[PDB]
Amino acid sequence: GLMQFTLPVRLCKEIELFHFDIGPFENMWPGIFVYMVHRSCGTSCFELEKLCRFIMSVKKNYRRVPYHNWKHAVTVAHCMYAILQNNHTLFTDLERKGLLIACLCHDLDHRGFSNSYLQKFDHPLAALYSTSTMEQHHFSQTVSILQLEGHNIFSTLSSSEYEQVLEIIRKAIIATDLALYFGNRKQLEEMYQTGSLNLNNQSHRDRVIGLMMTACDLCSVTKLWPVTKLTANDIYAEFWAEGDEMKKLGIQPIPMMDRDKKDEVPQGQLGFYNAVAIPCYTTLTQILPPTEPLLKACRDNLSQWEKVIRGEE
Ligand SMILES: Cc1nc2ccccc2nc1OCc1nc(-c2ccccc2)cn1C
Ligand SMILES: [Mg+2]
Ligand SMILES: [Zn+2]
Repeated sequence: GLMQFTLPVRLCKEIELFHFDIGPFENMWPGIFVYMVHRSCGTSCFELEKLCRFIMSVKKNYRRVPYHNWKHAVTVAHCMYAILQNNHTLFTDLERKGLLIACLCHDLDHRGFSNSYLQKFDHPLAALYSTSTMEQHHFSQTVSILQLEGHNIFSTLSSSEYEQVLEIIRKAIIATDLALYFGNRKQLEEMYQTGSLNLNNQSHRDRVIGLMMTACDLCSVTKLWPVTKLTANDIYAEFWAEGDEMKKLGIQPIPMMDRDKKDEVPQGQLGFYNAVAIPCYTTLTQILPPTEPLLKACRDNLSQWEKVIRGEE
């Protein structure tokens, strides 16, 4: 109870910034996550013995895949932390508890394949969940780990609060299905511009949290250029393995997933930044002004991809 987690000085300072990289030392990621829950939520949000056992069961249920791994989980949660610390007063105590856990859990037991490849492979998970296939699976793995004995971090919630927190996490995890992102931002855009956006409408809050989940999930595009560039190698390593697996089923994969089209990567990032990243962080800054550094960093990395195309790197 009087046992505060601390970090070394450089991390203690850099962790509050949006562009923080959690570093290559795996064994420090749990302490980083616990640090962020204590400062974001409070030291009294979770029984510490339960939290630690939950974190390590979550870690064990991430796979050793090049991108959708334990390190992605902690990164996406760090971004959420930054958003919540920079917009302290706009969020309920249940939202702060739910959303960091949502982020740590959002890709549980990912195999490094898209929803699309699961359906063309005819994976059993595609029979059980017709849309947002992986994302329903991820929420389902979260509930599983919450029901292991000694793992219910939400033990001290009421019957009803428990149900609200599991509902926040469910919607939050579903929202990481990028197919749902496009509609969700268009609606937030129109609601903010017409002046109808209202943060007491629970269905409006839902959309906002959905946008934050996209922002945290894409936060690779808001890092120092060498972090952004090296993360892209891991992202394409999954895409090209999925591309290979499409070819094994006798299907020409889209060029994004075709390793014979490495050459077009810089233009593919340009497309992604203009179609998804910029619009995501633009709409997010409008609704939550202190998130501006995510937009400014995204615009910087776009300019870095333009430089790659021009043969200046
Ligand atoms: C989906 C996607 N998700 C991301 C999540 C985080 C960070 C970067 C991301 N980039 C992405 O996509 C990148 C892309 N490459 C191509 C492409 C590449 C080579 C040849 C032809 C096309 C197209 N598109 C959209
Ligand atoms: Mg996912
Ligand atoms: Zn993710």
